[PDB]
Amino acid sequence: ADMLTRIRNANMVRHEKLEIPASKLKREIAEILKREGFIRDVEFVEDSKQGIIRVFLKYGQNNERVITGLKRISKPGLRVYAKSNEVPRVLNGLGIAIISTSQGVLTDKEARAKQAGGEVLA
Amino acid sequence: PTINQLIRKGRVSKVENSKSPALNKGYNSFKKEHTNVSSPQKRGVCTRVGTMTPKKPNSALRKYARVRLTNGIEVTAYIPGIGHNLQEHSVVLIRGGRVKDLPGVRYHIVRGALDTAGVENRAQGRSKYGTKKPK
RNA sequence: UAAGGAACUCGGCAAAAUGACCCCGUAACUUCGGGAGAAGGGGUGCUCUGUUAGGGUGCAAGCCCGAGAGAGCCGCAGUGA
RNA sequence: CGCAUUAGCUAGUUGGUGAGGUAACGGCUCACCAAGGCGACGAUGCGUAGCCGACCUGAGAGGGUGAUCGGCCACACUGGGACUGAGACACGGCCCAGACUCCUACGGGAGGCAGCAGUAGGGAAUCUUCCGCAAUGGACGAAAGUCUGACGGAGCAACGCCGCGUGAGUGAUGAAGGUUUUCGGAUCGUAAAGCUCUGUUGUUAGGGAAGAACAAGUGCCGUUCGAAUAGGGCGGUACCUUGACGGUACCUAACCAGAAAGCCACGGCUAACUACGUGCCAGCAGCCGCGGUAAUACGUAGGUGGCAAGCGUUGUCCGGAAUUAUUGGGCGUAAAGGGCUCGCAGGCGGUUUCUUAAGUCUGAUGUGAAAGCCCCCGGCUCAACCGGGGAGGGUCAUUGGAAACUGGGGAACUUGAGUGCAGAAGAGGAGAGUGGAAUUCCACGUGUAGCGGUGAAAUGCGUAGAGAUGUGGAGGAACACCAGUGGCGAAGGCGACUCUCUGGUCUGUAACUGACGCUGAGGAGCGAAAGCGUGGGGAGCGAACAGGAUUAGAUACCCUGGUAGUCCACGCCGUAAACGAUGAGUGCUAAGUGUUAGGGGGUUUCCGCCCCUUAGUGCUGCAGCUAACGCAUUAAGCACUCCGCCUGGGGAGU
RNA sequence: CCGAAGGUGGGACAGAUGAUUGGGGUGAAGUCGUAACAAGGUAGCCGUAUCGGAAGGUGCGGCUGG
RNA sequence: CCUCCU
Ligand SMILES: [Mg+2]
Ligand SMILES: [Mg+2]
Ligand SMILES: [Mg+2]
Ligand SMILES: [Mg+2]
Ligand SMILES: [Mg+2]
Ligand SMILES: [Mg+2]
Ligand SMILES: [Mg+2]
Ligand SMILES: [Mg+2]
Ligand SMILES: [Mg+2]
Ligand SMILES: [Mg+2]
Ligand SMILES: [Mg+2]
Ligand SMILES: [Mg+2]
Ligand SMILES: [Mg+2]
Ligand SMILES: [Mg+2]
Ligand SMILES: [Mg+2]
Ligand SMILES: [Mg+2]
Ligand SMILES: [Mg+2]
Ligand SMILES: [Mg+2]
Ligand SMILES: [Mg+2]
Ligand SMILES: [Mg+2]
Ligand SMILES: [Mg+2]
Repeated sequence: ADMLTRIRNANMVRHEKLEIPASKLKREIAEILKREGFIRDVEFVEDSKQGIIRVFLKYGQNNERVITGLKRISKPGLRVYAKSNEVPRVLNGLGIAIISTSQGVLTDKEARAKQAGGEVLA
Repeated sequence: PTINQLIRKGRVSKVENSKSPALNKGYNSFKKEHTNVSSPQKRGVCTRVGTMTPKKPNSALRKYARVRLTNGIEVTAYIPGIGHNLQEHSVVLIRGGRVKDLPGVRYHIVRGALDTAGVENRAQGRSKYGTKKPK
């Protein structure tokens, strides 16, 4: 359940789109990523598997991406739980961390406000 | 190593060894035990005075003492200084420096614990050879 | 048989010592069986509690076997030879 | 805290019931019952250690230390016990025992410097047998006061840290004076030469501290008690009194900047050179390295940047050292993938939904002394220093939320993983039997002088007829051709044929199951060759061994022989460059081309061609990776899980 | 009754020391050969066995890091 | 076959 490597690998070879097995949180990550401007639309099909639809992330609609050099790292099975106070910022801004909360995500202000740091990405 | 592996078996630091082990052991007459005490010098008695050839690429007759310390450990130690400071079987104080040439000589005899000379009329820092400054 | 205790003698030869039962405990070494009763220690009579607990025999009465305890008693010494 | 090269420990042990004891709960003690308790989350044992505030270091994570100063603990010559009490099971008590000191006219007594000083001894090394309770704090007492080596002071010691200095300032002979020499010099050097201005301090005499609050003694007044005006005490209120340091700090004022500069370093790291004397000597050295007759690193002699009465040397700790790597490293060839499986524990685990709320997050409240370091930081002239308000401080309570994620329960799902069904290939394994070729030996026929061997020879075998040739017999071992970066197997491995028994893999189909999965320390198993045990077998080959050569020698290579062994059964051993020098699983990330076993689909009657596709097996090559070589969908790429392993070379796989 | 010290006993563990002995390290110019590095003059190396003054040799199997 | 030390 690592979309990040799927993205990195396709992003490296400047692929137009990629089909990632869908899960609720992998759906909710792709939309966080889409907040910038990736994904145009997907095709929900008759469900046989729970993810056959995939995420269909299409960050390279044109020849070259305006949003290129996508990079992620902080995804270990050893759980890394952030304090609302001590949520990090990727590159001191210019990068986001998908901090899984009971009710919120994203910036440093969206930590002391929202609360549960939980997961931490880059 | 995996995190699980690091938990199961931690990291292990390198054991650093002292360059002067003989000055690290004290002694007790009563218990007849070495004690762990960080000494800067040790008094001893010279069991043998002579000369030894250095290793390549050097040649010399390097004057030294086999010395028996207060802690009961027998060391070899270099008699430093130009001119005959070699001395004979007698009490002496020792120091912690190796003679790179002489293999086994890990200690210097301190000049000034008794009758000494070393290098007389030293240019600067006139305190390394027991050179009493004349007036 | 005083004191001593192998000084005896080729040589502890001879003698002395040890010795039963129950209990504790037991090394090197080993062919893993042993070594082993290793070694070294402790208990041991009699009386009462008491025809004790318990067991054998028997319908019972009774007869027989019988720990382990507790409390005593006596002697220099209780597997008192 | 360390050690598994410490794995079992415990028997009042674990719980019960009762009794007793204790300030007190309690195997705390005992009686009587059971059979527990502890331990791979490390029991038990051994080693080491007082713990903490802090301290040193570091960007921090961390690491080290726990002298001085504050708190908790423990101990008081060694060991045992109680007494007295609110309280020791006693630091200058006792009782008893022990080893030491003292006294004893010998019967018996006395004491414990880990209190201050001091001594001896040990050691590299650590003070005065000092003065005073004036101050602060004790104990006692109503108070005066006494006692106080607590404490305040002073002595000693450059052992630290630091003072504010040891002046400021005017002034170019660049004199004097130095060691060099291209016989000339040049820099110190406005600093001094000649001064001429101020007193941080002190060179000698006069003033003189603060520290002292007082406690009381006394005199008075409101309050509460008071038979009461007694007579005291307690709130405001007078008056009174005392200093070890010490005639010491500090001031004035002369003699007057006089008394107050130092040590170390100068290849490079790191800003800083020449004579002479040595001649691998003498000596030097943190590292690299200097010296053998022209030494910018040695002996001497003259010459210069830091910090400032010291700085050199040795010792210890942290840093540098992303050099044990959590932050923050590795394992194809540098050190490093376990020889390979099966797997217990453990670690890790697809998607949806519901519920839970241990983890996770979050609000609020309590503490985390004082000192120290630090945020604002103030005061004492700033300081080498003292006060307040904060902050940090917790994997910490308690409680109320949130619920995505991790975990738990319930319900689903089919993509993982299995099952069923239908095909496929295979030297996968075990057992029994069987075949042909060749070698060897034996017998026999024919035949006759060599054969064999080498670089060249010789030993061998041959006229007791070898070698060659023909025929037959005996026996053992290995399987030409097929045969191929072909196949199968977890690895080691597996190659004649046949049968018997038996394991796995691949493809297709999705009927069924519905995370049933991955990895896997220890454990168990398998594991080339050699080796070992017992019993067989023994053709060929062939360690050893012998002989012949070769050679200086030849315990080798070459030749001729030849034992174990190689083979079989059973058992053991457990290792190999057991290699892809590349752990397993999963996903993802250009192409091109062979080949092995399948599948589907083209027009076609097939064959055949072409397209697609699964799983192997090769080659080339993108991106990316790499110290480079190279790797590259069979990754050494990009990721996640789990295991194994590495930490300079030797010593030593000892 | 409990009970310190003491006594006796057999074990456990740790250090020191010991005739002698074993390899190891180190040491300007010792002796013997020449094993390795080139096809190192018999490719080398790994495991194992055996033999030999010594490096080493030889067998069997393995590897290419020939 | 070997080729002293710095
Ligand atoms: Mg007699
Ligand atoms: Mg007698
Ligand atoms: Mg006799
Ligand atoms: Mg006699
Ligand atoms: Mg007899
Ligand atoms: Mg201690
Ligand atoms: Mg470090
Ligand atoms: Mg190598
Ligand atoms: Mg290697
Ligand atoms: Mg392997
Ligand atoms: Mg292991
Ligand atoms: Mg074999
Ligand atoms: Mg055999
Ligand atoms: Mg041969
Ligand atoms: Mg191995
Ligand atoms: Mg192999
Ligand atoms: Mg290996
Ligand atoms: Mg496995
Ligand atoms: Mg050679
Ligand atoms: Mg060779
Ligand atoms: Mg041989």
